[PDB]
Amino acid sequence: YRHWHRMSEDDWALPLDSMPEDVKTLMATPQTERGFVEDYWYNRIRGEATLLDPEALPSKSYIALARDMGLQIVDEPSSHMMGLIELYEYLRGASFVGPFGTIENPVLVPAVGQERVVACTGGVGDEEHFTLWFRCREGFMYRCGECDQIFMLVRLYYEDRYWTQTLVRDTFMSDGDMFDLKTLERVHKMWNKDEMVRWEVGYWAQDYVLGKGVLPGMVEEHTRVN
Amino acid sequence: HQGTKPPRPVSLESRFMNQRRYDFTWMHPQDKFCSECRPVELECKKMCFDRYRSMDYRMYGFQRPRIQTYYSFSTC
Amino acid sequence: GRELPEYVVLPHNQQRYGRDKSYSYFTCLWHFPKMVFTEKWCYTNIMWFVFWTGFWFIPNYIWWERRYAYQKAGFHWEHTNRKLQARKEALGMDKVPASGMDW
Amino acid sequence: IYEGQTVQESELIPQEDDWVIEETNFCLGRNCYVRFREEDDLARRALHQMDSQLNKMHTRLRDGTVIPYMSFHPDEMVDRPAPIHTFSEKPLLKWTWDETYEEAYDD
Amino acid sequence: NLEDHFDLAEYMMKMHNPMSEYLYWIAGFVSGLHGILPLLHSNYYFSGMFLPRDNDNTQLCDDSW
Amino acid sequence: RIGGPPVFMQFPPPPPKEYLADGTPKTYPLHQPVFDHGYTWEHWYMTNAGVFHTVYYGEFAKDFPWRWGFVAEKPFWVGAPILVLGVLCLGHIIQTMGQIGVRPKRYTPEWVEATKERERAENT
Amino acid sequence: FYILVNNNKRIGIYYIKLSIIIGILGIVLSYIIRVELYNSGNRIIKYDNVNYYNMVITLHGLLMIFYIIMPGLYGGIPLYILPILSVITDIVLPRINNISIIIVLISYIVVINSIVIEYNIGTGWTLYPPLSIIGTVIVNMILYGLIIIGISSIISAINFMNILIVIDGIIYVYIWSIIITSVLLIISLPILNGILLMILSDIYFNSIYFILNGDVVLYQHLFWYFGHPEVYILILPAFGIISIILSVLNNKIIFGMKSMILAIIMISILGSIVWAHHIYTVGLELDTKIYFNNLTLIISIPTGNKIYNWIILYIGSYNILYNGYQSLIFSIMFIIIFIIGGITGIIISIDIIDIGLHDTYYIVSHFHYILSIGAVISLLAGILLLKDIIGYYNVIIKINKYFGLLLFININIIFTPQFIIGFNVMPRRILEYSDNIIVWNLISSIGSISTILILLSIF
Amino acid sequence: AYNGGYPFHYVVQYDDPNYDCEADFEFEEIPRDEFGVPAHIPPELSTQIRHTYYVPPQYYPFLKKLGEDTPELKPYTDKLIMGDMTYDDYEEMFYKFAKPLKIYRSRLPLPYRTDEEISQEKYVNWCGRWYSYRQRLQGDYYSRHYFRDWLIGVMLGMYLGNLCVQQHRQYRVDMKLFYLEAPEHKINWVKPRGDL
Ligand SMILES: CCCCCCCCCCCCCCCCCC(=O)OC[C@H](COP(=O)([O-])OCC(O)COP(=O)([O-])OC[C@@H](COC(=O)CCCCCCCCCCCCCCCCC)OC(=O)CCCCCCCCCCCCCCCCC)OC(=O)CCCCCCCCCCCCCCCCC
Ligand code: HEA
Ligand code: HEA
Ligand SMILES: [O-][O-]
Ligand SMILES: [Cu+2]
Ligand SMILES: [K+]
Ligand SMILES: [Zn+2]
Repeated sequence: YRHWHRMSEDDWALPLDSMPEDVKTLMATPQTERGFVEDYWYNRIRGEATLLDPEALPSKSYIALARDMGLQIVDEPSSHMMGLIELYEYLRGASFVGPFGTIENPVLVPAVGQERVVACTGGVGDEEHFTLWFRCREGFMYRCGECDQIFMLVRLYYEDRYWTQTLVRDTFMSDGDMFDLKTLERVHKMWNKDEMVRWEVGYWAQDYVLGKGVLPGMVEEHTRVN
Repeated sequence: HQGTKPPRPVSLESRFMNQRRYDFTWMHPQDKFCSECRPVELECKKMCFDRYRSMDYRMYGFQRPRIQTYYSFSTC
Repeated sequence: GRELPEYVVLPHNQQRYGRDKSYSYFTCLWHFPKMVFTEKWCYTNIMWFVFWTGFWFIPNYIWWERRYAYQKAGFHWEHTNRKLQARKEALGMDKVPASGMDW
Repeated sequence: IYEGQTVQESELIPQEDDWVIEETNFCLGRNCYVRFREEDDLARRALHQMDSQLNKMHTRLRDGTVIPYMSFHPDEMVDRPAPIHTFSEKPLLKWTWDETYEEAYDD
Repeated sequence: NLEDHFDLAEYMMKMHNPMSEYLYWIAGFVSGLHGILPLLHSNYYFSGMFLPRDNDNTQLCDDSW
Repeated sequence: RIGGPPVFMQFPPPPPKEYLADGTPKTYPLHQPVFDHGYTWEHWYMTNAGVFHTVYYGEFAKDFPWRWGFVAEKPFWVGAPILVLGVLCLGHIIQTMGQIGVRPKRYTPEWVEATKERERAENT
Repeated sequence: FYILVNNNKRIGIYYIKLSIIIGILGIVLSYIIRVELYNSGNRIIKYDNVNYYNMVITLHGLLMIFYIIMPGLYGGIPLYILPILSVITDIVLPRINNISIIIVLISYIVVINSIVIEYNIGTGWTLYPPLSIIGTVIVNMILYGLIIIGISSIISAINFMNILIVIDGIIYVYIWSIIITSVLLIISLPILNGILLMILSDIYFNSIYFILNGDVVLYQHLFWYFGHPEVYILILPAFGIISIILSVLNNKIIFGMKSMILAIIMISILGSIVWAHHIYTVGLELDTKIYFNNLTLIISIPTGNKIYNWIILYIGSYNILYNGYQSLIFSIMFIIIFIIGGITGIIISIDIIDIGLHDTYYIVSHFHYILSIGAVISLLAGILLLKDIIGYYNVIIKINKYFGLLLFININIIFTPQFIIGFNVMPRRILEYSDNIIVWNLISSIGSISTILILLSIF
Repeated sequence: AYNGGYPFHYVVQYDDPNYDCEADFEFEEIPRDEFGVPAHIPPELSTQIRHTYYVPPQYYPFLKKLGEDTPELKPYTDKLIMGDMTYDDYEEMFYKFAKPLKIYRSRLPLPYRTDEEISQEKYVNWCGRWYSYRQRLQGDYYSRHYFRDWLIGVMLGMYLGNLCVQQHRQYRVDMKLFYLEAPEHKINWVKPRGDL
């Protein structure tokens, strides 16, 4: 959005030193129990394990492929929530302009709390009036006293929580078959051999499953000076 | 050029020249050194420092000939 | 995560606080001095402020008084000059070496 | 200059011959200084003050919609007295235009 | 917290200690004294009286008092 | 922005209520006095409650000290005129206390005549 | 905390609180002046202590202008509502806002301390040289206060200008009023600082700008190049308040919003180019005098448009609404009072009329009707409108018809007679006067004591 | 078209596996870009050279499956298989298949209103139109009344002003007769007082 500042380096990828060292437990943790860093590396390890196995991709369904990469198959419930989330974020630093509100289609006023201050400017052209500010509280269909424009408050609330991308992913995504560490090892040997590492994440991940320091050059990789 | 700046005529004290309402002390509010001399009037201060030295009070400057010091820019 | 009860019964049975009593226009004239001289928190804060303000006023006062007396006696060079005339009188010499220098 | 919303004669035609202008009182009620209970502590007096806000009041019309307390300026939209942090969620000034895009509709 | 919602919550909820008000009025009273006390001091310094007697700088009748 | 200052947070529940040992609810200081006097008038005023609403604001005599209850009970045009004159009279009285018996010589009849002579000579 | 707070609304309260405190000293000085002027003779100041009177009038003017009305109308109400009107969480520069109020207090302490410790002499609030530069150290202290005050004013102006970058709603007329005052400060203050530094140079650095062959009239140009913009920096915030009160209380949308805004912009530009109407009697060139007189009379046009737009706001309002609220009465009283002050301003604008009326009490009454009556009442009306939002209590003002009537009557008793003595004529900045001017001076003095008594009834 | 063409974030490669741009202070190593172009080959020249993505051939069957399931995606996948997909081609593919999130109004809970209240919607709209009709007409009526009244003020201010015109008129007549006829005017009357 225009109100956001510049992408960080982390916005693209995370450093491999932030990979959890207990990979064996990481790949067995349920999604609802994974933190932001743990969830990043669960998806990256599992997603790259399937993508770096070309011979199996054509026989893998889009439902299974999306699960491996950690992408959520969309549906009307989740689409509604995500859309209203992105609309809330956009309105943080953007103007609020849209069609005239009526009983059939009230002006939708997203909010996290139970109230949001709103102003009615009336219709277009000569039907526009001076700003009339009012407090839009949930559970009431508001009508402007001047132009009769109907307003309504929409709350991004779900089960004692507000709506977030993390909440939407946890509520609607279902964990599939438990990730098999044999796949990690098999793909690791595929792209990492004879001092050539073409899957750096899988070389670090396999090292942790082995106990940290087992694979060649990994003790030297983990030895820091400050 | 500044190191060998030519002498200029002594200014005649004209109708509106050298007017003073009080002594020059803004540089030394408490010590009040050279109250009669102006802030960067080097020749007045030299003679004033000489009086203080003759009164057993040490002051710094205005004692070495220019041609006997480094960085003077006044040597032939 | 902390667990608290809905209510607590206090050990004492004193109703110390409540609504203000009806006050007149000049009620402050006696209530305010009463607080100053009878409420501990008020007169301990006053004494603390007065004591420490005066405490640090003394050393500054002593330094300035000596300085002020000196400045009235004359300029720095007038003081050194008086000690130079005295040294010239003690020795009976019209011209003596400057301080820190030999003959 | 603003002279109210434009009305077409068709919109002034009643659906019954007995329709008159609804006589709903827009006086919110009788008020005075907010009166706190002595028993209430600082926290509970704060709740009391938050429940006496006129700008949270409205008038419900015959069709169930409510006309809220409205003001020309947003100064009357914060709690009285003003809290330390007022507009946490950015107040939304709604502008109206005739532009539309197809994605919003479904056939 | 509910106590922190309102700025100056104790005063707004009518629980503040009255001493705060007394200090504010005292501060104003001291400010006022800065115009009266130097008047009295300056009058005495240059005349010997804290305040004049109306028209005592002009010629007065014998019975004037 | 994950982990930034939340847009909205719910208030935590208020601290436990305090009772006295006998069960009486503990009362806290309250600066809303019930002034003692014989006045019981109640004045109501229609007030702006935004753009489309009003509120009937009432002022009760017991909410005010005796001096205001007394003054606010009377008709405005009975009190106002008397008060205006009274304040003016008091001001003059205050300003006359410091000049009781002061008799400058320039206001005596002799000096008054001499000024008339000067005006005649100068055609003032 | 108390001093550390950065909350913009708390700081707004501090500005009003400090203005009332410093205001007590201001009013006391005014009472001294009026008491002295009650008759001819010496009343409360000895003939050997006449220098004190000169100091009283000087400090009265300086404090009321820079430490009371300006901190109240440009620092108090603005810091409390402007960020709300702009639908923004808080002021753009939080830390700068805190230091500004602290600076004002520190400069006030310096001034009052200089009363107590330094010899008491005066040179007017306009600090004309050479008199200002041949005085004692109290003049040096006052200069430090003004320069320090200037720092607070400029940084506060920078703070308000930044609202344009963050405003999330519509720039209402009031917001426009503050922004333009901020612009007027950014352009006028740097010139004031320069001339004040030159006063210091002559006082403290043996400079010779204000001795023969140096033009003393130079100071008056640079001073008044800030002076007159200052009088509009003090009135424009009041105009912004009046607009909000009339629209809100009458439930009527502002009429000619863009003309109101463009009238404020116009007043500022014109107010930046008319300063020499304060220098009519010095002996300026005929064409200069005619230019300044012409442009000074033009300022009435934009100022007149605003007045008439206010009148139609009150016209036609519903009768059922109670009209005795103190805020509404004060707002209406402002229109009635400001017209008197402005019209007399146009009279003095004619230079030939000004020859007779310069340095007379007619000028006093003129700027009192606008400031001592109009600006004060506007600040009171604005605070009164925000009583619920601010939350103060323990006063009987909101509905007090006695206070409004007594104030209006008695304030006019003070300054209406000062117009009369302007054609008598009684010079300004004097304490003794001829016996034939006692009547009017006495009437005004009775008015001053009475107004003070009415200030006690609010509590 | 932003930041002068300099990407905010970009990849750099180094030939020496143990090279550190912050610890070492050698002067022989030349950094490369994301495509591998050495830094000594200027951007203007390297950006003209055509770089295409080469995936291992074992991926061709997968890229073929994607094209068949989504025919609109086939031309991009074919370019990738044939090693003809540049970075720009990839970007076009990426943004072509991005879709906006959808909001469904049918899923929004509504403020509670009884069936009796819902049947009165037309009546309330009818009242609102009549209120707007009455408002608009009253504006014309009031504007005419009050602006006409302001004329009474003009006439009252013209009468009161004319009173002072008449006083001024008589004043000037009187002044013209002072030096001509008034006995108050005296000449050869005032004598110098002299120094006291
Ligand atoms: C123009 C006038 C008329 C106007 C009329 C129109 C008005 C319209 C309405 C205007 C409304 C504006 C908006 C109002 C918003 C109010 C918000 C508010 O209340 O905020 C909460 C705020 C604080 O409440 P809080 O949140 O509970 O604060 C808790 C504390 O933070 C923490 O509590 P704490 O107890 O811990 O506090 C610490 C406390 C601790 O205090 C103590 O311990 C005090 C102990 C007792 C001391 C008492 C004083 C003793 C004096 C002795 C003097 C001796 C002289 C001897 C002379 C001998 C001669 C021979 O204090 C200190 O330690 C520091 C105190 C420093 C300040 C006081 C300074 C006094 C003057 C000093 C002068 C020094 C001169 C030196 C010169 C040296 C030269 C060399 O309220 C106040 O501060 C009080 C405000 C009260 C007035 C509000 C407005 C009411 C409406 C207007 C009424 C009319 C007023 C007229 C002006 C005054 C006339 C006099
Ligand atoms: C906020 C305060 C304020 C305000 C608004 C004004 C406004 C004006 N002032 Fe000012 N003035 C002062 C404060 C103020 N003044 C002070 C403090 C001094 C003395 C400083 C000192 O000397 O120490 C001073 C001094 C002063 C003098 C100096 C006289 C002298 O030194 O002898 C003059 C003369 O030009 C002047 C003129 C004006 C004019 C022409 C206006 C105009 O703004 C007035 C405009 C308003 C109207 C004209 C009325 C409303 C308009 C209409 C009703 C439209 C119809 C009217 C007409 C068509 C005319 N002022
Ligand atoms: C805005 C500034 C201001 C204000 C309010 C006043 C108010 C008053 N002034 Fe003013 N006065 C000046 C600014 C002001 N004056 C200036 C600039 C000069 C010229 C200085 C000079 O000559 O060098 C001057 C000169 C001046 C003189 C001339 C003395 C002389 O030079 O010979 C006299 C006495 O005749 C006088 C009297 C009064 C009186 C009786 C009041 C008032 O007391 C009348 C009664 C009104 C009140 C008592 C209410 C005031 C209340 C507040 C100000 C607080 C407001 C705060 C809030 C609302 C939060 N003033
Ligand atoms: O000053 O007008
Ligand atoms: Cu002016
Ligand atoms: K007198
Ligand atoms: Zn509307």
